[PDB]
Amino acid sequence: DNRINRIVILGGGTAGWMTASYLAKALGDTVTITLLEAIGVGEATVPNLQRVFFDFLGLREEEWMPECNAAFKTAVKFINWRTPGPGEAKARTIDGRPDHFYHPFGLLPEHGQVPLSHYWAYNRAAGTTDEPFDYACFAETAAMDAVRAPKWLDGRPATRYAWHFDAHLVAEFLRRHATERLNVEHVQGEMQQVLRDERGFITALRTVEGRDLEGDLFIDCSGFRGLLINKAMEEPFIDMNDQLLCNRAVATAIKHDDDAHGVEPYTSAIAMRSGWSWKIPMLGRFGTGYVYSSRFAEKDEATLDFCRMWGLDPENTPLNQVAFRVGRNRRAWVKNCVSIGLASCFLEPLESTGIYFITAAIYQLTQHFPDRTFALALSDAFNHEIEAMFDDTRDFIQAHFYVSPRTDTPFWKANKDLHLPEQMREKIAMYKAGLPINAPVTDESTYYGRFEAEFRNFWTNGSYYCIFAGLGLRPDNPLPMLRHRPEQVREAQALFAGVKDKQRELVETLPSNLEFLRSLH
Repeated sequence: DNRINRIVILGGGTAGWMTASYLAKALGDTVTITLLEAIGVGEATVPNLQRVFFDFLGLREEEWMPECNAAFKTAVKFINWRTPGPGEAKARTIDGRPDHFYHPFGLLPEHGQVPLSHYWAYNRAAGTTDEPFDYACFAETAAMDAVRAPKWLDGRPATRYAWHFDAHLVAEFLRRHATERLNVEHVQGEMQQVLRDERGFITALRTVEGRDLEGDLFIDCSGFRGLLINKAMEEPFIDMNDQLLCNRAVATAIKHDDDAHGVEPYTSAIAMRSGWSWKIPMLGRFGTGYVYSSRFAEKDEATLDFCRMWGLDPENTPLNQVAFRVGRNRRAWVKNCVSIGLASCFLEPLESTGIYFITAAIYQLTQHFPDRTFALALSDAFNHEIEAMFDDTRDFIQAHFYVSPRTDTPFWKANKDLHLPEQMREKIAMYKAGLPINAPVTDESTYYGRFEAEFRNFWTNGSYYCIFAGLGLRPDNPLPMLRHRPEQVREAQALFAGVKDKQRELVETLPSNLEFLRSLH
């Protein structure tokens, strides 16, 4: 009888209560689960969260969204990544158009086995259109400019979407679900010491009241502190500040008159002088944070730059000042200790992958769930999947800064001097030669429906084009085979006319994001 019988989770934030909720639903009566628990600036997500996590618990969006002031996200909107200037909230003007581009969630249609992105690049090369990639290929762009909801009020779906929420209210919601419905034991207090047997395996966590929380498997959700994985288990952290220079944030939440200009159904990533600022809008308020590099901006500099952009009084404003730890553990799972969330790895939230890394770790844990013999092949496989997923998004995020044309400050210039990973250099070369990068091979509903489908190809061709083309990088030439298929090019133009029809229709019939939020809340 080598089954795990007891699980102890250290940490009672989002990662802790997502882990406890999911594991308890997954394991039921067979395992005892105990969690040891010692301003809201907003959090954004990616579309698989409902299918991977909340659907597993049986929680419909109509249930959990009103419990955490959740709102909708159709894309990340990148503002001022091509033009020089101060950290400012509204886009600058680059050659007649605002300097912004969208990174939405919808998959690009194909025609003749070629993605719509490549017909756009063909038309641009031919000089017949000047339209930006995102507005030519994505119907969602017109809906976001008109601050539309992603659904009609009665639930009729319209566009692929994810969520904005206050992460603390989500954790409180999941704590109530886990403890009242899934028989998870909540234990207040601080950890006194970590008990370890003669082979380095954790046997129990001892609270400051002298209680020993014994278990066979231990989940470290203690945040940056990494109390089990880094302190007790002594697993080293791999600092990756040599690739991503931002290491600090100053953040707050701002009350907002939604009746003036609505609630933006997207996250904004606003380029600053020494980093970038997020904007996460919800009903009645938005969360915002300047993510910056202490190697290029002083603390007061960033604080004041951040407050100046939003018109905040710096002397009379509550501000979260946090330094963060960019990288991942050498191994996410060591012996019988699994790190999840900030205790495992962290990247700046430029593409909203934080919650995704948590649900991914939790899903992969159940996919590689151990017994008390703790076969190394299980944790080795787990660690490889975590390492591959993190490094792939790390590289993706770095390309956001590397491909930006900005050189006006030392921060934006120093990004272009960093070592570009060989796999990303190859990707830029394929892109310049007109090839698709990681073209999707499944349909959209399956893509966000099967975890392992998205997990293997997390950043697809549409996403690379959103970033590269949005930042001003186009192929050296269109895909060469298209020169041999002129009838396909002529046929594919009906797809662009279809997007334009859908842009008009979505703007003219969808309700406002504000209207839906008030209906929901």
